[PDB]
Formats: sequence, structure tokens, C-alpha cells
Amino acid sequence: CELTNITIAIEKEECRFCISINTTWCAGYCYTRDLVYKDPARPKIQKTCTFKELVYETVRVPGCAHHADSLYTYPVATQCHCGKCDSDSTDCTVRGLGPSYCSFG
Amino acid sequence: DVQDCPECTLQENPFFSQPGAPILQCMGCCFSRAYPTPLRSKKTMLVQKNVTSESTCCVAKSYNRVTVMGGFKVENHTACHCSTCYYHKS
Amino acid sequence: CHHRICHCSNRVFLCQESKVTEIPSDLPRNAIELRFVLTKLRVIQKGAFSGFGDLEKIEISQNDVLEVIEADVFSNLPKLHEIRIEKANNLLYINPEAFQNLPNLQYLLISNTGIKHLPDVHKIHSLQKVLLDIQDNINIHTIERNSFVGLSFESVILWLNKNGIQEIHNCAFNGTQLDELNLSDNNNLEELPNDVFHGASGPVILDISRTRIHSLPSYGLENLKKLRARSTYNLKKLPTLE
Ligand SMILES: *[C@@H]1O[C@H](CO)[C@@H](O[C@@H]2O[C@H](CO)[C@@H](O)[C@H](O)[C@H]2NC(C)=O)[C@H](O)[C@H]1NC(C)=O
Ligand SMILES: *[C@@H]1O[C@H](CO)[C@@H](O)[C@H](O)[C@H]1NC(C)=O
Ligand SMILES: *[C@@H]1O[C@H](CO)[C@@H](O)[C@H](O)[C@H]1NC(C)=O
Ligand SMILES: *[C@@H]1O[C@H](CO)[C@@H](O)[C@H](O)[C@H]1NC(C)=O
Ligand SMILES: *[C@@H]1O[C@H](CO)[C@@H](O)[C@H](O)[C@H]1NC(C)=O
Repeated sequence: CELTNITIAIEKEECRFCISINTTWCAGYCYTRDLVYKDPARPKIQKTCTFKELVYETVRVPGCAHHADSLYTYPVATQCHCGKCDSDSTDCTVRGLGPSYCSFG
Repeated sequence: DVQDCPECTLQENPFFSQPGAPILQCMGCCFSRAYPTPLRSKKTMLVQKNVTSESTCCVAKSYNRVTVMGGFKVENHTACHCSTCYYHKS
Repeated sequence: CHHRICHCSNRVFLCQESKVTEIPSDLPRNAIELRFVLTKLRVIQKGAFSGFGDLEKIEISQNDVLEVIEADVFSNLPKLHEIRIEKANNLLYINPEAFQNLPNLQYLLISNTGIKHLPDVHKIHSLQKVLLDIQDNINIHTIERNSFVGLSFESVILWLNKNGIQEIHNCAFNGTQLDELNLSDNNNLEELPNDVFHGASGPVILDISRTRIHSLPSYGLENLKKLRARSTYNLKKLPTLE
């Protein structure tokens, strides 16, 4: 589990397109076990690959027809770890749509 | 790359194993990852999350519930796989 | 493998970016997993998953216009272990008879939804320990007399985490063996009826973090081993029989 370079897709609804941006996120392996003895008072813990610290950066997004350029703010991992996904800021699923997902094309 | 993290598999539990009759356990490493939530996703959710995480966990695909020594009932795992995590949140 | 709108992969079906308002009838009867993602489904009809004696998981995720779950959608599903309803923005109604006898239900997840009421689980009668994990449903404000009765014949974990719960009624957990209870982040909840745990195996672990609760009922907490509030407790208190 380490910081990796990925390509995320940023999409402009009005313009019916996405632009691709290279950034840095988390991916890799983390250790987990599955208990064989259950103490209802000592439940299990699992860890996932995810950010420990992140920053925001902005990017200019092309316009079209009747819509001028815009700005978009996005998250950038600065440090990963095997931890708990922070459900305040994170959507903890099995599968998302993927970084470079686009409604068009 | 392959820095080291052993693959999810069956192993013997040192604390409940006995010579001639071991009990096995799923432990190891699964793949997971975090990345910016697709704008499209944010539309399916009443509560906005700028980051999305997908994760899988090392768990028992099939098991047997046997009893050992001190009158503890335990699970004897027969198959492992990386599957859904239920205890990794917040 | 393919069908126009859905991929019959290897016993694992995915309806993504759908050409459907209803779940297709012509889905192969021997599926282990059905995933409906980014769909245009408005309703999940009655007996939708009727005839799948091999179904193990149903993922309903990121469905923008899913609004209604009919009666008897989850029934006659002997192998079903996991139901995951995630991210249905406009799902405001689940029919009080949606779930019915799933001897094998281990996991039931409902999150980031618009439902205003907790599911009716009293007909499930699952033979295994169930993890009931209902979260981020900002419109659920109340738990009522007998909400989790009949869910399972054993230890049940209830994560009623992060909704808009403001009121819990007495005997909410009546007839239930409360393994764990999480009522964290329901930050308008400030009282527990002195009869909440009436007729229950009482929480072993109890999570009241980020609520306005400032006291617990006198009985029902006889098995409390852990209390999560502002910090966690165990041998930091011997009166963990409050
Ligand atoms: C408390 O829990 C029990 C179930 O464990 C509720 O059910 C009573 O007992 C049997 C089933 O064990 C039912 O057939 C009856 O319908 C129930 N009796 C009554 C008086 O309702 C019981 O209802 C719950 N108690 C409360 C306060 O509603
Ligand atoms: C990501 O790509 C940049 C070059 O565009 C590179 O400098 C950097 O080392 C890469 N990130 C990592 C952590 O390998
Ligand atoms: C980011 O770098 C990768 C290869 O390192 C490449 O596929 C891609 O073209 C780069 N993105 C941009 C915006 O040029
Ligand atoms: C646990 O199962 C394995 C086979 O999967 C077997 O070799 C072992 O003897 C079993 N142990 C017990 C305690 O029955
Ligand atoms: C998440 O992103 C939105 C823009 O999409 C931004 O305005 C907001 O400040 C971000 N939230 C957090 C927790 O930083």
C-alpha cells in the first residue's frame, strides 16, 4: 500500500465531456485476518489502503458552446497507510465507478 | 511493486492447534485503493464524500465449527478468499 | 457473455448504465450475484428476485431514480447472505413487506438513502447472526416499539449509525439479542427511554458517540463490556452496570 500515480476524470456536465488529469492516490496491499474465536466483546478489525493525509488542488476546465471555462477542486493523497477508511470523508464500498469514470463516451 | 505482504490463505492457528489436529485460519493480504469520487457518483448520494475507497478483505469462504480443549467452540476455516470488508469503517 | 443491457458474466450479473425501469425477467435463474449500478430503475417489482435458489448477494448501488421497493422482493432466497442497497438518492419508500424469511441473511446494508423508516425485518427470521448496517440515511428520525424483533434467532449487530434519529421508543429492541448497538452521529438524539432494552439481551458494546445523550437507563446494560461515548470505557469504570 503506497502512493501511486493515477488518472482521474473530471467531468463538465453542461459541456457533455470530461478531461483527464494525472494525480497521486492510494493503492496496494494490506494485511487482514479472519478470527476463529469470537469474543462478542473483542470484535474484529480490518484495515484498508487509504489516505493518511491529503491536499486540495485546483484545475481549469475547458468550456464549450455557451459555457465558459470553470474551476474544479479535487483531493490529492499525500500519504497512504493501512487504516480504517474515514467514513466522514470517504465512501467505503467494495466497488466505486473508478477514478477515470465518465458519463460521456 | 511487490514489497512484501503475503497472499490471503489458510494458516494454522498457533493457540488452538494441536499435533495431529490443527485448526486453520484465513489471514493475508488483499488489494484495496482510494481515489477522488467521480462527479457522477456524488449525484447518487445525499451525503457528499470527496473520496472513494474500494477494499477487499481476507475472509473464510467455507468453514467447520469444531470444539477444542478448554470448552471453546471455534471455526475451522476450509477456504479463504479476498471478499467484502464489514469492519473497516470510521 | 452478454445480453443488451446486462452482462451475464460468470454467474455474476451486472446491470450498469441501464436500459431498464424494471429488473429484467429473463435473468438466468442460476446467478450467485446480481449487481445493479448506475441504473435507471424506478421500482424493484414484487417477486423481482423470485426463483433464484442460488443467489448469494444483491448489490443495488448508485441508482439515481430508484424510488420504490415493492412487497416480497427479498423472499424464497435460501442462499442469500448479503443485501446491499447503497446510494439511492430518491428511494423514499420500502414496502413494510419487502423482506421475508431469509434463513441465511448474514448482512443487510442500507446506506446513503432517502428512506424515512427503518426496514421491517420482523419476517426475516434469519438463522445466523445478522449485521444490520443502516447509515447515512438522513431522513430516519424514529425507532419504534419492536423494530428489530424477528430479524434473527441470535446475536445481532445493529449499526443505526449516522442518520437523523431523534427519538427511540421503549421496547425498541424488545425480543432481540443485542450484540452491538451504534447510535453514533445521530446528533439530535438526547434521551433513551428507561425501557429501551426491555425484553432484550442488552447491548454488549454500546456506541452513543456524538449524540446529546447524558445518561443511560438503569436496567438493560448488565452485559455492557464497552461504551463508546467521548472516549471508550471498560475497566475505566466498574459501574459499567449503570
Ligand atoms: C417483546 O418481545 C416478544 C418477542 O420476543 C413479543 O412477542 C410476544 O411473545 C410471542 C412471541 O414470543 C408473541 O407471539 C406475542 O405476540 C407477544 N406478546 C405480546 C404481549 O405482544 C412481545 O410482544 C414484545 N413486547 C412488547 C412490549 O411489545
Ligand atoms: C508520479 O508521476 C510524476 C511525474 O509526472 C513523478 O515525478 C512521480 O515520481 C510519480 N509518483 C510516484 C509516487 O511514483
Ligand atoms: C500522465 O502520465 C501517463 C504516463 O506516465 C500518461 O498516460 C498520460 O498521458 C499523462 N497525462 C497527461 C495529462 O498527459
Ligand atoms: C481443520 O480442517 C483441516 C482440513 O481443512 C483438517 O486437516 C484439520 O484436522 C481440522 N482440524 C480439526 C480440529 O478438526
Ligand atoms: C468536498 O468538495 C467540495 C467541492 O466538490 C468542496 O466545496 C468541499 O469543501 C469539500 N469538502 C471537504 C470535506 O473538504
